[PDB]
Amino acid sequence: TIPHLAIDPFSLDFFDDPYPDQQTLRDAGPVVYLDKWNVYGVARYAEVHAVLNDPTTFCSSRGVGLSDFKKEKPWRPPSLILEADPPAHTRPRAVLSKVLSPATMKTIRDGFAAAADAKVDELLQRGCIDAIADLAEAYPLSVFPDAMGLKQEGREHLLPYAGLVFNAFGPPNELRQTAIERSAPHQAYVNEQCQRPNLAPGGFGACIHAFTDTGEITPDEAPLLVRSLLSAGLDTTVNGIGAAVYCLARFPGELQRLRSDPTLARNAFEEAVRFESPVQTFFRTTTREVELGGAVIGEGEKVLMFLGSANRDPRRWSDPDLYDITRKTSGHVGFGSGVHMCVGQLVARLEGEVMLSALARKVAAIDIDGPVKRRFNNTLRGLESLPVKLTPA
Ligand code: HEM
Ligand SMILES: O=C(O)c1ccc(Oc2ccccc2)cc1
Ligand SMILES: [Cl-]
Repeated sequence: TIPHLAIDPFSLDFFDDPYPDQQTLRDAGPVVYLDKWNVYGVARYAEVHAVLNDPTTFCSSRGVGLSDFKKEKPWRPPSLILEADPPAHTRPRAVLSKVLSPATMKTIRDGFAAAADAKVDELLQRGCIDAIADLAEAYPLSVFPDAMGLKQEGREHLLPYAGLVFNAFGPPNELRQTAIERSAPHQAYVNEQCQRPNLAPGGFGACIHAFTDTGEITPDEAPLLVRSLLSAGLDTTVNGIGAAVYCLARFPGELQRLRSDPTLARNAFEEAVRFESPVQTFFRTTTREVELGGAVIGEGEKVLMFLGSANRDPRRWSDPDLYDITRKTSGHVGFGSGVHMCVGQLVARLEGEVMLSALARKVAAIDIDGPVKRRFNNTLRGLESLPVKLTPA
């Protein structure tokens, strides 16, 4: 009843060009079985959205990676929000929701926007830059660690730790084993900065500890929630911003439209998240026998969702393979959907908007002038290097 495919969604050939195999997965049926890893797969928008919005049947407490927390030990203490189900998820979710709230965005926007304009002005003085190292990575590093209230010492551990986290959502392949092997120094740094004394006042981390008074979280829960922001809020935005610049470099017509109306900056970034969703796949675990698209899935089974595929499903999107900054992107799953939908999505959109805004107002052309190198990760999609020439407006 369920088609069995040998496609390995965690192979380098899949990372290099996943779109053909993703059509193969979508067109094989609403639910496939991946013999490579003994997990169910759903690649269409309909089933991806259904799974995300049924948290009771497709839980997150048994891990959102391949590993089933009920069968193996998590490589680190489980996240109190990402790897938890309602009701345990509810109160930690509400705290991070308030820490990263609309009101909070107003306190940091000016500094985030100024930092983005300064970076673009700096990059235009150099002309030929690497849109990843010098922009996609440089800008988020200049605003997010400071917004967290982190000290200057040891920030080099942040990106290695984030890449570890997302590699660990994948199967026990080379990418995962190597990341966990080299991980000890990054865990020590991250865990230490999660302690209240090490977080500068007024920052995201200090605000998390400040919510230990309300009865929503206890003091011993705050460090892990700071750990959540250091795990989820840097590497994702880096790939998101890189994807946006990548799209603008490949679709010059859309850059010209963005220039003519910089107020499209926010939707241009949202479209980039749909087009090259930074998080390509993650898992749920069934808590019971469930019928999904005509297929019966047993209890305790891992279900792999193809978020990027769902964002290019022609059953849902018109011209899904076109980057369109005026597209109505509402409904894309680049940030997830349901109770776990990225609680830091307002920070991500703020960084992306103000950066694309700076580009829209200051840059006339973005031309690739060097070898493009991809960055391989079990669950993240992004570039290693994007050599571009920036022409001032
Ligand atoms: C382009 C940027 C980003 C993308 C594409 C992204 C993607 C996602 C996705 C798809 C989920 C859902 C995971 C699931 O349902 O299992 C998620 C959850 C989450 N994200 Fe993001 N994210 C981004 C930026 C950020 C930022 C900036 C932060 C913090 C500052 C953050 C923190 C979190 C947290 C804490 C969760 C867990 C929410 C929960 O489990 O209730 N993310 N993210
Ligand atoms: O440590 C945490 O709580 C945490 C939360 C969210 C993260 O981003 C993801 C993870 C899986 C799938 C999509 C986004 C990563 C870590
Ligand atoms: Cl850790």
